[PDB]
Amino acid sequence: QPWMQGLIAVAVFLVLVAIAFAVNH
Amino acid sequence: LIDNPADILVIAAYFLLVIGVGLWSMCWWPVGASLFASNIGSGHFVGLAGTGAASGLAVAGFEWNALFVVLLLGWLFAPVYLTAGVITMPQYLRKRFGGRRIRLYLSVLSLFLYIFTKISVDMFSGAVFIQQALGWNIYASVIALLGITMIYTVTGGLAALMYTDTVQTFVILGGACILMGYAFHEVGGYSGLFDKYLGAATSLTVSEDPAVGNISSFCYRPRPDSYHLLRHPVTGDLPWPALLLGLTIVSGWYWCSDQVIVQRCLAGKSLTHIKAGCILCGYLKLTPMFLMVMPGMISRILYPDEVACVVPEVCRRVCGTEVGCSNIAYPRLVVKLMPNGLRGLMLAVMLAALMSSLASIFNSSSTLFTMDIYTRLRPRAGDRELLLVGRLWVVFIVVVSVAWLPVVQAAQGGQLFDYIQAVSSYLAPPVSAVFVLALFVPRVNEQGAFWGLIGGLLMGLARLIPEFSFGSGSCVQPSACPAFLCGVHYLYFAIVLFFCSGLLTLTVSLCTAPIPRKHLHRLVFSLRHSKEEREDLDDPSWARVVNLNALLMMAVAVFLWGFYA
Repeated sequence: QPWMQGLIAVAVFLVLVAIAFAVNH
Repeated sequence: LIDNPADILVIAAYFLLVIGVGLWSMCWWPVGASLFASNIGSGHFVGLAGTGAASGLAVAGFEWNALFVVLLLGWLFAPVYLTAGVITMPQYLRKRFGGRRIRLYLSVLSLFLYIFTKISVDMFSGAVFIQQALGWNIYASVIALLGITMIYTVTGGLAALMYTDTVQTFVILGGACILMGYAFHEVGGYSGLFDKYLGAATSLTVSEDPAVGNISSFCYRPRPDSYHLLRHPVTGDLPWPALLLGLTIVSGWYWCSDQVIVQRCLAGKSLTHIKAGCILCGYLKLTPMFLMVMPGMISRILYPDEVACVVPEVCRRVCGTEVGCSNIAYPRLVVKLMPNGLRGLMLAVMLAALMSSLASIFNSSSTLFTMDIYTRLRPRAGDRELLLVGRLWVVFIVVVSVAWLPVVQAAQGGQLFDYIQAVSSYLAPPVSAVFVLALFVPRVNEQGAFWGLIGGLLMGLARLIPEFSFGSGSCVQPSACPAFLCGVHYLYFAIVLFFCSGLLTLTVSLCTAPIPRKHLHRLVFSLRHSKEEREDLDDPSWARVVNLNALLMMAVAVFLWGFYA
């Protein structure tokens, strides 16, 4: 389904943003 | 089919009110609205709708990568256009590099791109809108458009554009929303559109020219990958490795080097309000999919014989050109679907926007030419001479743009958006690479940057000139252009041109010594904050709120990207 791919992408980018914030910290 | 009292009356009323507003002057919301006003242009409408009708959904990835490039401007390039005290990109380049060769080349390039990607595009889009309404010829349509543009400029509308631009951005968006609703209702809705598009094709696909003969299914059938933004990376309408990467370059050049947006952006109280305006512009830059791209698909569904024309003769009779009627999708939608009353209002607001943009571009081009080319070729100047030169230049660009309408019409298989992006990508990536290198690496010298810019210009002309000389065409009559030169998607050529210009700039700059730091203070991104003077070359919680809003915007953008992947 398409909303599954949308949620997968959202989760992936949220994880990447959290990783970037941790690197900043 | 607008010749009914309901239509002419509203158009006349709208133009009269616009003139009166212009004549009267003779006697977070704003920043984002102004930022999006460029994408609200009717040229953008026509290009996006036509590309959607021709190919599918991928053309919206352009707009959403522009969202991600606006969240690059606000946080990376605006802060440097504020730490350097500079306003426009050419001004930053002059301040950082010095001299005048770079600025003169940038002025000439800006004039060329104004004539090609903006003036000619707006003239052609207005001509298409008028032809699809009054059934006129392209030359008559552009003549009428130019006349109304003259009325606009002389009634003083360009002196009251405040009250005719940022509130016309709500009439061309209410009309866009209403037309999207009407198109979806006519096609059965969201699910109806997505069920029907793939099965919409022309019925007249034989042609009587012996050379053309029978036409293959590949051309009059909608692309199998029409519902996916991620087209094949090699055989695709929008190779996704380019739609993402090779566009971030061109879109960065636009939103970071286009004087209109650069100054509209720097017109913010603080950097935390420029960021908010950019955020709102991004959210509003996600709308063009549903407002223009998918309505173009509905146009192809409802009018296949016209929009999906594949036969050269039928295409000449409908479009006016034998390549294809892709770029009449939105005009057909507007002139057919919407009611007889509001159709006139929609057409009037579209033409008013086109002619306002044309007037603004003419004024900007005249100012640029007079103050950057003739001002140097004749330092004596003189107000009378400058005014005469400006008017003569307006005449010259009008003539050249009118002589370019056939090329705009037949460019990139009749796809206006593809033409715009090809012309951009063939000339922008060089200046984009030079600007990025100047921002980041301080080793760049003035003569090295100029040589890189001119080399990129030459090697991009080596692809722009032959492409237009040999034509582009469609499957039915593919152009006799060299494969190695024409097959590569213009965005892949955009990346190649960017990297070649960067390599050339590095090669030239590495030959000589770097410019000292006294001329780099508060100019390089890595040396913005230094608290030292230069020799020249001639919050606590609001910031967190803005950052979180930017994160929400990126989350929504990636959600939509995955949904339509």
